[PDB]
Amino acid sequence: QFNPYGDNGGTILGIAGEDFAVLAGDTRNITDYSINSRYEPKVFDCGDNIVMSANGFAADGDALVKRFKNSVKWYHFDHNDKKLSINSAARNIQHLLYGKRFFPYYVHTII
Amino acid sequence: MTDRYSFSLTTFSPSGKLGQIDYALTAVKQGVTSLGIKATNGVVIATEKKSSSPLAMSETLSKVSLLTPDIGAVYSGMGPDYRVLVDKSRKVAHTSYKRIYGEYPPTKLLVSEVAKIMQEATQSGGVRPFGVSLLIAGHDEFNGFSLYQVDPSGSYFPWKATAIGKGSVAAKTFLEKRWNDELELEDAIHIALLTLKESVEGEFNGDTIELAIIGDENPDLLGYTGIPTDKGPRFRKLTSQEINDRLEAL
Amino acid sequence: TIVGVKFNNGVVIAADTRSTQGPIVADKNCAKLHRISPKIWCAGAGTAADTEAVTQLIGSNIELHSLYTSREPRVVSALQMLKQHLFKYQGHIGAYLIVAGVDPTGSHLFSIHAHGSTDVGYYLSLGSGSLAAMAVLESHWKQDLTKEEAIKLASDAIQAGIWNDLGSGSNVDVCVMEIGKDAEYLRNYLTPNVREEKQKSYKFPRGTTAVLKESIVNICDIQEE
Amino acid sequence: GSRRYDSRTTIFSPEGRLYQVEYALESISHAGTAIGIMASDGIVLAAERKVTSTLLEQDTSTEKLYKLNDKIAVAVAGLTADAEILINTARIHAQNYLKTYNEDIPVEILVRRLSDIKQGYTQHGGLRPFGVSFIYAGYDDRYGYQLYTSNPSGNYTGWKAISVGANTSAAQTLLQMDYKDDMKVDDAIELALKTLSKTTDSSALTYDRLEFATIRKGANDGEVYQKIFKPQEIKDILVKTGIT
Amino acid sequence: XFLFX
Amino acid sequence: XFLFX
Amino acid sequence: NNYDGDTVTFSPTGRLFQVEYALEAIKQGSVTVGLRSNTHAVLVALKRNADELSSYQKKIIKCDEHMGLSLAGLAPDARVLSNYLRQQCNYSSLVFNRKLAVERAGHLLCDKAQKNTQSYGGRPYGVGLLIIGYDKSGAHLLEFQPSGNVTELYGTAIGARSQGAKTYLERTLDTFIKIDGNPDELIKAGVEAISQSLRDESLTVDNLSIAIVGKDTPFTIYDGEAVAKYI
Amino acid sequence: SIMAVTFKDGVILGADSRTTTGAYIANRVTDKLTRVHDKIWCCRSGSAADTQAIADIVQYHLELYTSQYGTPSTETAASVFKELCYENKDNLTAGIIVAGYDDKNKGEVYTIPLGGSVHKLPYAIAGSGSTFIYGYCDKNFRENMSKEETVDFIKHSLSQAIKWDGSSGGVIRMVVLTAAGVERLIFYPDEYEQL
Amino acid sequence: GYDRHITIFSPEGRLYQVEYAFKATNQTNINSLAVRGKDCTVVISQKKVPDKLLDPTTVSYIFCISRTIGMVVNGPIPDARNAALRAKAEAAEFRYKYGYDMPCDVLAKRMANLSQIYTQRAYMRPLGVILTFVSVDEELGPSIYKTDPAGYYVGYKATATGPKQQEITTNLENHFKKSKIDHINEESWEKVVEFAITHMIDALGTEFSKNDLEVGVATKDKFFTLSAENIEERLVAIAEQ
Amino acid sequence: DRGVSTFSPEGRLFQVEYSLEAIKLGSTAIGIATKEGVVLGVEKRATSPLLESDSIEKIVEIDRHIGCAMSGLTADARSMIEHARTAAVTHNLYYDEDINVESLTQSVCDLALRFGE
Amino acid sequence: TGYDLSNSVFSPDGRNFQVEYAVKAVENGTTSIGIKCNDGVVFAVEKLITSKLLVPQKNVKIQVVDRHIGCVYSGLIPDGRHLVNRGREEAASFKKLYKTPIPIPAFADRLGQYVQAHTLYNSVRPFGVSTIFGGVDKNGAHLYMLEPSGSYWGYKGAATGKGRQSAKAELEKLVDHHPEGLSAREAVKQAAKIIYLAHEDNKEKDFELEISWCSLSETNGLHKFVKGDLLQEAIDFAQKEIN
Ligand SMILES: [Cl-]
Ligand SMILES: [Cl-]
Ligand SMILES: [Mg+2]
Ligand SMILES: [Mg+2]
Repeated sequence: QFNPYGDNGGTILGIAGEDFAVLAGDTRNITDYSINSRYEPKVFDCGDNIVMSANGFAADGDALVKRFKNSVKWYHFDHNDKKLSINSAARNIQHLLYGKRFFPYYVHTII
Repeated sequence: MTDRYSFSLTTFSPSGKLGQIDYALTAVKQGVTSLGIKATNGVVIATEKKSSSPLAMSETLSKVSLLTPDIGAVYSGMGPDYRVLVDKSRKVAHTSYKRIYGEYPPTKLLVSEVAKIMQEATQSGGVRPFGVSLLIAGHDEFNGFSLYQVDPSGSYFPWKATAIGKGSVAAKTFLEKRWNDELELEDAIHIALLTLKESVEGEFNGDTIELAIIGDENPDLLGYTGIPTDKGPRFRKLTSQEINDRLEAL
Repeated sequence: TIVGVKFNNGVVIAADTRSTQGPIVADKNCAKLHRISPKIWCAGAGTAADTEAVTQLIGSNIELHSLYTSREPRVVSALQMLKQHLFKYQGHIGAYLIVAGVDPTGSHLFSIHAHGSTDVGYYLSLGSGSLAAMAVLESHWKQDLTKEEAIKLASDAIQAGIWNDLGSGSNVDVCVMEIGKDAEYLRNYLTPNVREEKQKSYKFPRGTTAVLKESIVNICDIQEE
Repeated sequence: GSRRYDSRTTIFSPEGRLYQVEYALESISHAGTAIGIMASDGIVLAAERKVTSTLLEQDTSTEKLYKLNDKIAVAVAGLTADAEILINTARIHAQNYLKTYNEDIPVEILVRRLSDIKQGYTQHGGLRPFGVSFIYAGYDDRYGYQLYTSNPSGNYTGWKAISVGANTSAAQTLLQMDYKDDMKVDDAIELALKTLSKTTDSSALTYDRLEFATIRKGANDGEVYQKIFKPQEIKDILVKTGIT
Repeated sequence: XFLFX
Repeated sequence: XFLFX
Repeated sequence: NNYDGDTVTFSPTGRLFQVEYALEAIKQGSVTVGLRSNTHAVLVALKRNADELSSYQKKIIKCDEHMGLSLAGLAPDARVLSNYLRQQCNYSSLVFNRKLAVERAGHLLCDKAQKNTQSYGGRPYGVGLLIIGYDKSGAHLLEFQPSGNVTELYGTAIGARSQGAKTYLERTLDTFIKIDGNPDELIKAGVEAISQSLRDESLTVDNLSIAIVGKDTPFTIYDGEAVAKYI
Repeated sequence: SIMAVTFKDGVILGADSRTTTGAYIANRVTDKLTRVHDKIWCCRSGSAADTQAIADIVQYHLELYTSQYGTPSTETAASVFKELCYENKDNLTAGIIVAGYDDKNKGEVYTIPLGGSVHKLPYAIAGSGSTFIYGYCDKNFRENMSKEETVDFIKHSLSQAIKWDGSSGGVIRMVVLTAAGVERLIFYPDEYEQL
Repeated sequence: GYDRHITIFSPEGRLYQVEYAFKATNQTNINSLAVRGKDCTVVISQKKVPDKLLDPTTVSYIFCISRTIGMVVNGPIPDARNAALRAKAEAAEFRYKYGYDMPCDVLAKRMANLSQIYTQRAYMRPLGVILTFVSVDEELGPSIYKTDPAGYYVGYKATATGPKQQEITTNLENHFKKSKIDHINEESWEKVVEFAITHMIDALGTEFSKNDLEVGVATKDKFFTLSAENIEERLVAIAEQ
Repeated sequence: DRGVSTFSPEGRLFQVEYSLEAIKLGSTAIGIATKEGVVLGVEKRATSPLLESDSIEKIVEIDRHIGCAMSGLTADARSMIEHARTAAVTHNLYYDEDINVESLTQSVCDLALRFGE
Repeated sequence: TGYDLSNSVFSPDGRNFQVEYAVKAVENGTTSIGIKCNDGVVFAVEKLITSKLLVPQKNVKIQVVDRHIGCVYSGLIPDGRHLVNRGREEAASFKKLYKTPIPIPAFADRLGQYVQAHTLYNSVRPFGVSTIFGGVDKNGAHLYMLEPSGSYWGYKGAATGKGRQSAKAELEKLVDHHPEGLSAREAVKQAAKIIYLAHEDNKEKDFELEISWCSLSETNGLHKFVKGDLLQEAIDFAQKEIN
């Protein structure tokens, strides 16, 4: 049968400081025992001082990051350019993820 | 696009008249004369083949139509309206009866279905009533021979004999004097021809007259043998020759 | 077992008269020859309900088509309407039919399988007894058969099915469709399997059965007065 | 567009009346008179066929009195075709109720449904109302013998005796005069015919111009019989009551 | 089940 | 089954 | 007269009166100016208050980082059309990783307006738009009419007394087109243009609304003390 | 076993006449060469029901095309076949060779495997029996052959396909498509077996 | 007076929009004629190219509906092409469903039923065209069936349509009163076309060049139209006797 | 008659201009904004002394941070209030915060011109 | 009366007055022409310069359909764009099913049927454009002109808009003086002249010339705009002929 999911490997790490935060990820993209890329960025600036990474199935991760980036754009349009707080971003991403509850995004998301 | 006429085009006037039904009946009045007579052992329906042009082949235009093997129909009024009603009548005889009960509907119930189609064109959105009155002759095992009239309103009445269209008022008077309950089918045909001659101006022969009977079963018209219970259709359209034979004994 | 055989001036279809529930014979005198139109008949094999339903539906639509066009129906019409219907249902309507008839075009013989595949032949056979029947047809068929020869060949092919197939049995039904003639339907053309007299009458003496209760059933409507 | 040609069949007048309902009632006032009389031991339905002919087959004719089930009948006043649409709907509802509850439908429930359909045609859809007034004659084991009427408005009311169609004003005055509560079916038959005989626009009341029906417990023991009178039976009851 | 030549 | 060169 | 009941009816001289009436709503609207050089494109809008207690109705809407418009007429209609542009700009970015060309944005607005002029039941849009943008072929200014007609211009003005500003720009054409790599001077020319459409009232700090887009300048709106520099 | 071969004067379609259910020959005189237009024909392999249903729709589409735009190209016929076969690939088992004669383009052959892909080829073979004659056909096919040479090439080719394939057999049917018109050929076992 | 704008009955029991649709029929000012031979059906129509800038090859009111059925239209070209496309679609669909070529009279009935619907349904207007269908039917032989905006249709021994139809009709009527047969007793279609053109010339009292006429011919198993040069050969034969 | 979405020769929507006349007949409502808060006041205008005035609800809560006063055909406001409350709560569900007063107002005003045939 | 208030209503004449009113909108528009040459077609249009503020060569009026069909129209410009959008859908669906690019006569009827459909109902308005279109197919060059009624014919030369009578007269001369035919490069020069001559009916405001062509020899049967030197050469020829 056709399997809609894959594993692109990689690892992401988020650490929060007192007046700063870091989001790190390896730049390696793999399929089975093959290396797809030695430099494929996995951690993105999404605007409003928010960094996001969706790690697992690369296709689902790319799609989710796009939808959230789009979500930030329409927040500005519909709310007089209000800065999107990290708590508001987090709640928005939950609704993005749960939307596909019965066809999940096979990704681990850290912002 | 889309049909944006979702509203009735037939409404009640302050006088309680449904204009479009009255105007439809006026169209039927302008129409060529047709009649039906019921005998003890059959029914006859007849009308004039009013040919629009002598170049036109009047045989190709059928005013008298088979609905089922035992039911025939004739009209007065708008021919196109009649043709589409015959198509709908033939189909509804199958979909609403024969495909359920495995037999053809009795005369009164097929009439009831035609009546329903005409009532809907009297109330449904963005349509005008049908501009025809039908005479429907038929036989069925339990009701025997019967003759029905159907009007644009969807109302229907059973008749011993009647006439519709141009010269109906005169024709109905003529039939009242001649009709008795002891008429054989041949007697009814003779009276039908006498009555129809009064309303016809020009040529009066088998080529200008359309006549059909509901009578005895015609095993010669069934198309197959081997099943005793299937004895063939009771509807028969008289030929040009068969009409001319009875015009010599007129 | 159902066969169709083309002859000089027409076509003849035959069938056996057995319907089965698993290994049990439900009807000893079934009617597998169906009238689609007065001069278009077809023999059906497979799911008994499906063959009756599919012939009655197309037979109805063919009658309406005939009235609409003022023309006697054609076999190719019944054939086209049957195959498009059966194809729509991807074989789930298990109707295997041999469609024969005479029309203004001439005499025709077709077979149609449940998945909507049609084929043309001078001799066809369908059903479980098709191989027994086709064995006889392949042995005795020739070009330019007479009416009498085609009936003989058709009924012999059914007999082959009756004797040698457990799915086929009882009598032989025939329908002859000759050009410019009324189709003659010969119900129980042969009766090769008539049951012998029983050794004993099993008619019981009256009062043999123990009865708990008795009552009159009212089948009449509500009465007057 | 299409707005230009819309009659707007479902609007109020400045006086707060429904134009089409009022005009439909005007139509019904020209229809043959139908009378219902409810007695202690049954119900009578009498109705006048509109100017008939000598060549109308009467014994196979039905324009006024229709059977809804074994326990309920209706007398019609208005467009016969419109009535038959509603009658078939009512016949189906009766059988739906029987299928669901395994009991014959109570008379009012059937009446309310038919009345609710008529109401709908006055409030939405932009279609003309049904040009029909019904007299419902029915029996159930809650209220016993019942007479109702419904009109194109979808309003329905219960009655001991009622008329619909032509000369209701005159008919209702005659019924209100001669009707008593302890009245029996045989008496109610006589009243119904005497009322039509006086209100009729025809020269004389004859068998060939009438449809007649009784709902009696005059059925062997604890059950109800519907009797749609044959032409010869209407002729006999006309001689018996002494009108011919 | 059904009836099934 | 199904007919099938 | 008899032919203005709906948008589906032509007049005997082949005019669409419902569209012409929609065009009238724009003339009643407050003045807005548009002009561009080769490097930058500027919108200047006179905002209208209801009274002294009321705010000044916003005239300029951002559609993307590289595109936006000013409105004159029914503000709700500008919201519907600007939302549609935002979506079309957005679709272009997501599907084709491509910033929507200003010319193609015009073509899309035109076709959306047209459908409302040929179908029964609907009505024309009651607003005019000045679309500015910087794409792969440089600076652009568009004028939208709810008839569906969209026009590419060096400069223009729409709304009440717009003819005054339009005449000034027609004289200054050769000067302001050459104002390359100087955003402040291009805005000055836009403020001096809209000034030709003023009567009685003058440009105050909460009255004036300016927007700019250019080579290394995202579409940004200036209101309040941010435009005090140009008064 | 089905094949279409382009030669100098036009194209020739060839096929066997055997229809099977398991190991039983349901029809031994099948006509697998079918008309979708006067000079556009196709060879049917795979499901009998599917190929008949597809062929019937394509004939409808080209009849309506002709009414409006005149005689369709062989490329156009191939495209309509492809459209049905590709868009319904999940539910269809149909391997079709499309062969036609234009006066402008002359003889053209298009093959449509299961996927619904299209391949324009000088000649084409398809069906279960085709596998056994890949070697033979590749070694023996030349471009711009004569009619007699092309009939021999097809007769010898299908003769081998029938010999080795249980699913192929009966008579060899052929249809010749040239400017001259449409010719039907039949070759019986006694003829092609002794080759 | 909105009973004149849509297809509802007038107090006289008339449909004015149907009557006015009949008047649109003559807007082109073109006259058509149809006759039957032994083996063929011929249809001729006047061709008028008033503008020199027009490509005369594209100016036609004769349509090839199916291989067997031809259709000539009397009325504006937009409605003519509407009717043509529909008839082409209906003919193709019929062949697919019922497995034989749609007969001429059956297509005529179908297009007449569609026309009837426009006279009963308000939102649809009648087409301002009269459709003349011609074929050599495999059952009925040479066939002429004509449809109008009322939804009326009938068979014809011969027929004529357009402003001067009555003049052509009486001319044909007079011929069939002499011969006492329902067709042109002629073997070749070439001579049946010559008869058609000759009797149109006599009826209209006008001479024709090759570019003034448009001819359609139905034989067994094909309907086709004649080129200017095919008509020129026909006109030469008429003049030479 | 004439379209519901029709423009007048002056370029105004007839039905909108007519609705503004309905609002003029409505009971008075006043709002005053300060740096310490926003006050909302209404005239109740009971049609009879038997009408229990406290049941007259022309000031309505949308969320904890947004109030609303109405004037005109007050029955029409019920669905507008319903939409406003749904919008305020829905935004809090999606973004875990209070919705801006301007955004809430904009949401209500998007219903306004959703009328036609 | 009232027969002219609703589309699809027949007048007692048998006329659709709403379609005749649409023609008035077309007559009001700028002049557009088409010329059928030896191996292709040329399209030209008059663009009125309302103001100096109009960016020269930017407001393009002529539209391509598929890659081989040119479309120009006079009247309500938006109605023309709507018709071309439909044409592009019809051309796309045809190529999708039949593979070959849509023939010009086939494409003509697709527009024809669509425009005619907007005369069948009162719920829609007729098109306020006459459309001149054509190109090169397998059977050669085709030029068509399509009216609000849905009426279209093939043309040797076509003109519509305010200067149509003037244009038609100039086209009629070319047909008479060139029976053997006109070359693609000649047709471009002549197109320029005819627009300049037809500008006398719009003489108040100065204008901008816009030409396009599809030629089997000059453009490989693809639709291209006339630009740079070849456009200036045609303007120079036109300017010389009026003086
Ligand atoms: Cl096959
Ligand atoms: Cl039909
Ligand atoms: Mg083998
Ligand atoms: Mg109409």
